[PDB]
Amino acid sequence: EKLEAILIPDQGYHQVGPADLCTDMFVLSVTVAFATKLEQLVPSTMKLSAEGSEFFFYYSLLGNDITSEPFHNLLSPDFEPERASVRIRSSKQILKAFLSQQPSLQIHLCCGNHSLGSTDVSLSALAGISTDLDNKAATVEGAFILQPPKRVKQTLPALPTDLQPTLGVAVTLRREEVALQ
Repeated sequence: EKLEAILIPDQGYHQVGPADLCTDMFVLSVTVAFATKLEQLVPSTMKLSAEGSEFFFYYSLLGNDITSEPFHNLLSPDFEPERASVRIRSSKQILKAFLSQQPSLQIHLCCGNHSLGSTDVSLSALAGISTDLDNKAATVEGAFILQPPKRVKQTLPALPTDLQPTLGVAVTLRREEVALQ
């Protein structure tokens, strides 16, 4: 059988592994912290000034559709750092194995029903460093590049440096009783 995160609807947590053996509570969280150079993902300066331009981040976390607080200033992002968390009932070994087997988290920058770009954040990398969950939280954090869904990326003017659209993301796994700190 495949390891699956099974929503327990009444209680508001996901069971991973057999419920009689995997009984500890964990929190898995995603924080979108800041962004820069997002204007490269919009082909026209004119769309930046339309007020229908309202942008947000989307991702699926263990099957949960998550959207962030909409913001308007793409050139100078104004959104607040925002965390989404899910509760998991599991065991340390089974949850670490489950996470090591998950595909990367794909975080999208959206406008309306359009994805302007996405970036991959490895949950398996987080599992790989989740080696002291009895005592410490484990966190992968960095500046992740947002890639447009186009075949060809055009850059005008072409410079020696290449500042790309970037999203600061932190993904954290911890025992529920272990403070993020």
